[PDB]
Amino acid sequence: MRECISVHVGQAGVQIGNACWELYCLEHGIQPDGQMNTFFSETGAGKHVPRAVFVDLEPTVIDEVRTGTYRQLFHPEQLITGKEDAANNYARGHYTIGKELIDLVLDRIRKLADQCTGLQGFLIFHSFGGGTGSGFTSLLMERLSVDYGKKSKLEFSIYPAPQVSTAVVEPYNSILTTHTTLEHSDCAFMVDNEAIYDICRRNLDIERPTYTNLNRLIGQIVSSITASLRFDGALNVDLTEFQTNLVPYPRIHFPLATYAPVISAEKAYHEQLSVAEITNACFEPANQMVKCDPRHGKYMACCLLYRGDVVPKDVNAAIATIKTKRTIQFVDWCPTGFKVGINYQPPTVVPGGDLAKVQRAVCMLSNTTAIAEAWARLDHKFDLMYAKRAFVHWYVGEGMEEGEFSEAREDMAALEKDYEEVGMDSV
Amino acid sequence: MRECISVHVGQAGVQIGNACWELYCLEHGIQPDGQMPFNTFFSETGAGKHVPRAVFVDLEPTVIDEVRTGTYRQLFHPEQLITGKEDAANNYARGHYTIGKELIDLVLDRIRKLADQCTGLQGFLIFHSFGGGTGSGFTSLLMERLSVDYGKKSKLEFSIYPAPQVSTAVVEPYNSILTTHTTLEHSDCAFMVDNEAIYDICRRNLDIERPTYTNLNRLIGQIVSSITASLRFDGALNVDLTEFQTNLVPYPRIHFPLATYAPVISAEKAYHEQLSVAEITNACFEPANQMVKCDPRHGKYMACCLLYRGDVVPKDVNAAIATIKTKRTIQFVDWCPTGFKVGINYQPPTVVPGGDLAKVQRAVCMLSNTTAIAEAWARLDHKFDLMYAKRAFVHWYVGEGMEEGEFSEAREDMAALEKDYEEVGMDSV
Amino acid sequence: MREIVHLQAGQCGNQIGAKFWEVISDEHGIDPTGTYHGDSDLQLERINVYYNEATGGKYVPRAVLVDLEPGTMDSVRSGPFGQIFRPDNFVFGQSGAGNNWAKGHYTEGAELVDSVLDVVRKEAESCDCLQGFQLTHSLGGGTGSGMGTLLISKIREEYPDRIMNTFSVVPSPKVSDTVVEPYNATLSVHQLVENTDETYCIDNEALYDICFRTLKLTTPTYGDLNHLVSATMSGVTTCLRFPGQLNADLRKLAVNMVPFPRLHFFMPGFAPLTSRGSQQYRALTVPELTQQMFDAKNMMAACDPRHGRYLTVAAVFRGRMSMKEVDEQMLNVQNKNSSYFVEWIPNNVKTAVCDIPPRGLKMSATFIGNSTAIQELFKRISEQFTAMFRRKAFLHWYTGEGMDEMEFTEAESNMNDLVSEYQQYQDA
Amino acid sequence: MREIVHLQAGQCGNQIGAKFWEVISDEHGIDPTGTYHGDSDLQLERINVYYNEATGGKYVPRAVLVDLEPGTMDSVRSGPFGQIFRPDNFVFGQSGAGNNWAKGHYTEGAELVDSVLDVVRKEAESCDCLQGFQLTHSLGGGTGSGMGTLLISKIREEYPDRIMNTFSVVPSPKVSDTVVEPYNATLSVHQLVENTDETYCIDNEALYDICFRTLKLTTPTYGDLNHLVSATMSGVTTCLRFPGQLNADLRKLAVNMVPFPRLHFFMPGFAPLTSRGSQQYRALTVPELTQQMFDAKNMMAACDPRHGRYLTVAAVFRGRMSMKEVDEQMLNVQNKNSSYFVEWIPNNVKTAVCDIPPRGLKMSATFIGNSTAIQELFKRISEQFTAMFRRKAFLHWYTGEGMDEMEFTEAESNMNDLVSEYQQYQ
Ligand SMILES: Nc1nc2c(ncn2[C@@H]2O[C@H](COP(=O)(O)OP(=O)(O)OP(=O)(O)O)[C@@H](O)[C@H]2O)c(=O)[nH]1
Ligand SMILES: Nc1nc2c(ncn2[C@@H]2O[C@H](COP(=O)(O)OP(=O)(O)OP(=O)(O)O)[C@@H](O)[C@H]2O)c(=O)[nH]1
Ligand SMILES: Nc1nc2c(ncn2[C@@H]2O[C@H](COP(=O)(O)OP(=O)(O)O)[C@@H](O)[C@H]2O)c(=O)[nH]1
Ligand SMILES: Nc1nc2c(ncn2[C@@H]2O[C@H](COP(=O)(O)OP(=O)(O)O)[C@@H](O)[C@H]2O)c(=O)[nH]1
Ligand SMILES: [Mg+2]
Ligand SMILES: [Mg+2]
Repeated sequence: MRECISVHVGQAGVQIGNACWELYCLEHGIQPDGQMNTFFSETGAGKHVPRAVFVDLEPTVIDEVRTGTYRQLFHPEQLITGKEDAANNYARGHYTIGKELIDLVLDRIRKLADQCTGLQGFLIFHSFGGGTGSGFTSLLMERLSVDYGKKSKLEFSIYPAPQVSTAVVEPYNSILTTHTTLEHSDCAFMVDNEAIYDICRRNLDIERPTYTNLNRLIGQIVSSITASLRFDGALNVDLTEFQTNLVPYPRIHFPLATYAPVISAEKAYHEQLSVAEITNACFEPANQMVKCDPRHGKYMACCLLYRGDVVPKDVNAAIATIKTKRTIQFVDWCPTGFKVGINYQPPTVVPGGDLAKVQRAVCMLSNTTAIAEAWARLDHKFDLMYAKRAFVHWYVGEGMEEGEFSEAREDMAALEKDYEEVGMDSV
Repeated sequence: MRECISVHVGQAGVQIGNACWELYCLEHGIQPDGQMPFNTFFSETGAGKHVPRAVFVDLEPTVIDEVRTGTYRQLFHPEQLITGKEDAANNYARGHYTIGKELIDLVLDRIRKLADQCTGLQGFLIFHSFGGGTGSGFTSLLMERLSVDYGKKSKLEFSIYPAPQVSTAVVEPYNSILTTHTTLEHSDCAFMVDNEAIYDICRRNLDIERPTYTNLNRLIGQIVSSITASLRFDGALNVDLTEFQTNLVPYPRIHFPLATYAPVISAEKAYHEQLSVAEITNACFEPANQMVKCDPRHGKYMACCLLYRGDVVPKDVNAAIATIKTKRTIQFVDWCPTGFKVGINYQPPTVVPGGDLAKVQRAVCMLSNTTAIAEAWARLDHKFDLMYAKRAFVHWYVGEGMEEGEFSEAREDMAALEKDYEEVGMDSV
Repeated sequence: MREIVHLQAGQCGNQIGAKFWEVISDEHGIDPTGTYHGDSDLQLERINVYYNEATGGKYVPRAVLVDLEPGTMDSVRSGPFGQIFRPDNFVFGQSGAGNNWAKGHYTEGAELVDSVLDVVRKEAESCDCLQGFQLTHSLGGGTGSGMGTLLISKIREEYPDRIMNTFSVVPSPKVSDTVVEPYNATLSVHQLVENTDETYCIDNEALYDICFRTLKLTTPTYGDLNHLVSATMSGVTTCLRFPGQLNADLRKLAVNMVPFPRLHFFMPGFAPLTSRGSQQYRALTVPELTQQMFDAKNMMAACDPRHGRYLTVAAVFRGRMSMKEVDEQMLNVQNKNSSYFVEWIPNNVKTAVCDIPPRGLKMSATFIGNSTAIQELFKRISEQFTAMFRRKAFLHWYTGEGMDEMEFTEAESNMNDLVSEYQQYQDA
Repeated sequence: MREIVHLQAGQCGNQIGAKFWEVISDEHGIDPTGTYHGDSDLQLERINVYYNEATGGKYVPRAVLVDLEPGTMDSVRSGPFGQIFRPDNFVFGQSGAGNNWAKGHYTEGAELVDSVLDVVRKEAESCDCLQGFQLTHSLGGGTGSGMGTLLISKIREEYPDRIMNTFSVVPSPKVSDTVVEPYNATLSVHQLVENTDETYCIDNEALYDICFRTLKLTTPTYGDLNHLVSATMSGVTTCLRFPGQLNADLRKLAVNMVPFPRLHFFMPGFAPLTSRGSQQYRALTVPELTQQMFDAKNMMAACDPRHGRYLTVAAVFRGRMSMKEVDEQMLNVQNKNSSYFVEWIPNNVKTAVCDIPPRGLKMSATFIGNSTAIQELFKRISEQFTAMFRRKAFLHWYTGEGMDEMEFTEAESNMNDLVSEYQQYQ
């Protein structure tokens, strides 16, 4: 009965939204006119109207949603498009909208939040690609910080895969994307898409995968992340026990997550599953959600959510054995510092998802220091670039000056100081 | 019983009188030929026929003539539709001095015919516009004759205000300052509803592109039922005409509240929304959903007067108004502790066929006096001052009786009223 | 109910009246034999404005038609219409004016005037209350200019409150017909700025240029040009004839126009004038194409706004229209063009809407504009009056006719007073 | 749904006003009388990029066209699609320059530049959705290159907001279509310097090197060339008219493509270029066609690759397609051929996705080769204006139409700025 509002921005966000609202509207009995718990309120007629901060600039963003199957599910005034376009960069997306699309919806956020019962958090999906997925989050996040207080805002992300990265030009967006997540910090996952494509190749038996299969998986991510406020309470935890409990400081909030649902119906419905074998497959290095090898860093504090047919005996047995495991290089200051939270619905899939009908799922969520290799790779690319004054003009026309990329560079160098100071021992 | 009389002047009165007497017949059981198969407004004959108490006075005969040949031929008694010969031609001077005083004695002889029938009368409702000639010239001459001949009765009046940006005439600022000053001493409580702000609600809220002349009148015509649903039906707290006349205006040079009707939603936007009694009190004080282009974020709320209709409950009414006063996202007064007025009534609004306002179980009419009406006059202070700087258009007005000092002696009264909105807006020590 | 008495004057006056009494007789649905023929009862209810009921249910118009040569006046009796006129209302001289203003003002035409004003009272005493008379004429020759001023100043005394309109035809240099053209229209503006409530300026050069470049005709003869252009702007008074939502008759529109009582000169225009071929391809919404007329290809007078400032502008529309798109299209036109308007008036436009379009059209509109660019016509006709009067070119047909040489120097300074008043408000 | 007004000028300009307006009039289903013929209803809503309503639902394009003499505007009017253009916006010239530049520039087209600004303010009035005028010229012309430059002049000096996509035909210097075409080329490559935003180089041999070498056509035509001069290459503008995964628009496109505000030069290929004898043996997929673009045979512009740096790259793709092998095979050839690819550029593309494929094509991978390294063919033109400068080939013609010798020596010291702006990367 605990309540939230979700955000699907950009192509990655809105196909994750196709997926995520599809699974919300299948795990509740939401049929396309309204009459058949945790995200809406009803009317005099009495019917599911999903509360909704969305932001989209384009001509034809979600007009395919409006033409789609679920067309009278979403009430149209709450879903936001304008008459003009923000041309896509961090700069133009930041600075021709701050009179246009976010400031008449600062009055619209009236209806969508007040009548929720437990006003607990927001769920924001963003991509590090371009000036909609990454650059339209910043305007939004300073609105949420300056008007909301201490509510949680959970960032789900795509990481730019460590060799291939395609949108409007990524690094000058990305540097102030994380200089944006400096401002408002709760917890921010990333996914490398290439590891998804290869686990699609090997665990799933999908030869020539496509665009669809990623976003249903990000739907199962947000499902087992924040459906603990939605389903039954055995040891009922929230995102209030997720954001407080993963990451201590606002410097490093970048975890990774390999599920029991990463395995398909054709292949791993065959395999026997138990809690130990699932958590072993979780802490194995190949299946990770961002392509960083977990052994090349320090496991800071793993904060678990649980689905499936788990038991408090065996989850604590696996927790204890993982905490003993030392090829998992643990952090120095404490082996402890976890969190667990309970639901009980076994995986029977949504249409368009290729996974199995097994009785179980486990949601690995782990913070590691082992991604500073990829962060130094991205910082290497940015300071490889900017010293030749390439792509100056259409970042500097609308507000993102030459000295502002350099202050962003030195802020992120201090953040790599925070990386090594958290990772390394102290006396 | 208690009863009152509607008066309409000009095109802007007849074209909303014919749209507000539309709503009254569909509220009750009266079919347009009169014989029904409410006795405050209507009047019985000996044969079951019903005749409303309304005078449609105007000068140009081609706007009253749709009443005499339209659907409503036999409803209005034909001695109550009063027409002239030639129009006022957008002059305050022609409609007050030269062409008006032939009709001062005919209408003031017909008003006694309706009021002799009246057992104990309450109000005379006026529907005039500040733009044209007979809506501002003859209206001013009418309200200084009603107060003389009918003593101390309540007189309510409306407006179709000259908008800031858009305007349908060039000689509008001359008429509007000349019509406020001479009715500043006779009128009791005027309603400012700007003609421009009803356009924009028809874009955002009730999304009808190209709104014609009718679809402004049906939205104004629903206010006049909501203000006078207490003289017709039974309620928990019925509020009569005198009842909210004194709860609204603090000083007798300050009588200009504003109006706001809370549910205006399309029927595609009545699927998905609660229409809750706390949800349609948020929407009255939003600056977008008002009905005059003056935002009260720059103003202090001198008073409010709320009127509710439909299926409301008097527990959640007081729960909402507490939740209003606490927040600083919406602003309030600095020295008026009570500040409010609440009315309740039972019958929900009835939708006339062909309309666009969808059928809503719970409707709110809102009335408030702000200190933010000064910016619609310090605007109008200067726009008349552009005109009168070089004596534009004065030769038309001076030829029919006015000296040129009556442009200044009505300017200086109006130029001293701005302090009357500044001396009360300042805090007290 | 609010009567209008039509006056005509000259050969140009009788080829406007024979084409104006054709358009209005199609609106009210009247046969050439003069009976009633239409379908709706909305037509006949305001027929007592321009017409008059005769016996047997006939309908005749109230028009006093003049000329000094009977050759024009016979040709109206044998036309497409013209049997509906009463034959008593035709007055005409015996010998022509000689294309001379002085002949047509003092000696040759003043015998006719006491018969012409004598018909006018008969079409005035049958009335209820007149809005006022209406004179259609030309500033070229003596039967239209000299009679036209003598008719106006003999009426404006005896019937002063009732308004007066006139439809002038000012001369043009590059399309000029008579050598005496700048010697008449300079001397008759002096008698026209005193006794007229509302004047127009419809010159033949502009009506040629809109006939080869907008309508794209091949042979624009005088019947095919007067009807489709200048006999249909006189149907701007559908407000006074048909009911509408926001209406404004002929008198309500004069008070929003003249900010000083000597500046009444207008430049009209009609909005749908596409072609025979481009009527197929355009959109009959309320656009801004002919409705931002500033690129002045469709303006019915010579001079245009680019050179000066508009004082006040009208727009009288006709059709089942929406009154939001009237008003936001008075907002793409006052701000996307910005400095051609008078600084000290912020809302220059008077609008009106009525409900019966012309035949065959969904949509129509009429534009009436006042400007400070009209002073370039009045300088330019006084350049060719100063030049010819310097050497006393064609003088002696004027000194021998009772007019002295003092009445030319009055009508040169007073002709240049109007240049002085309009140049004051050029930028200010 | 965002408006373009397809600007075009010259004897090429009103002929490229045939074949661009074939594929667009096929994409949205334009009958010869205007009223609709397409089936699906996504085609009707996005259609008001170009056309305009009328009575009876007729659609008519808003396009400013300029032609040289009245004898070339008509040979496309009496074609299959000439009945659809309303003929007010064909502007006409009594006298042309006859392979020169400025006859209709100062004095003969001074009335034509004062009438098309009674036209662009008559049909680019309603720019509520407009992101750019696709503006093209022909620069051997006099009214297509004098007025076409005075379309650039009295618009882009006022409003800098527009994208400027040139199919403006620079005549190539191997076999030029005229001896005297260099003179009005060196004012034109200069007129490509100041304002242009996304810009190809059309050298007509590089269209002439398509039909033989790739499409196997024995006897081509300009009207057979013109499917490639513009009609395939206005598959840049597709995302505003049809949606996709990663939707685009030209103003949105215009802010990734301009590093340094002048340099503007490409080398594309509409990657479907196979014959009908080589239509039997090609799989139509988003991998395979772009992997066929990379050769030395598929270009619409200038350069043989390995002959310079790759300062930017762009892309627009088609259809419901695969998100992975777009990004598997783009980097599989980016970082394998590390000799050609410049060191200091990571992520320069903008992979836009268009849902509706071009008609009759199963899957049509499209790609555009951005660069700045076209200067293996743009120093050869600029060393052949100076032949006519020193000996003064036609200046006795040139100076008489209100012209001095300071106008064409400005374009000696300021055309060389673009040569002085590859000065940083040689
Ligand atoms: N997870 C996932 N990512 C996708 C999918 N399709 C495209 N993307 C990625 O989304 C990233 C860029 O984010 P987008 O939402 O597409 O771009 P945007 O900036 O938000 O929107 P634009 O400004 O129009 O580009 C690209 O790197 C794509 O790889 C998909 O189906 N699933
Ligand atoms: N478009 C429109 N305007 C209306 C309507 N009702 C009233 N008006 C307004 O009426 C005002 C002027 O009224 P007029 O037509 O001049 O009538 P009047 O005020 O009595 O003056 P007269 O014309 O002399 O009768 C203008 O501000 C109009 O906007 C309506 O239903 N539609
Ligand atoms: N509108 C219009 N103008 C005309 C027509 N015929 C002539 N004109 C012009 O109007 C003027 C008419 O001269 P007019 O005064 O009637 O000649 P007069 O009667 O002999 O003095 C001349 O200057 C002509 O150029 C016509 O049929 N219609
Ligand atoms: N590439 C290409 N060139 C064209 C086309 N139509 C005309 N041209 C070229 O236009 C040039 C001459 O056209 P233009 O300069 O406007 O006409 P001119 O004044 O007679 O020389 C020649 O180089 C032609 O090759 C076309 O469709 N494609
Ligand atoms: Mg009137
Ligand atoms: Mg997108």
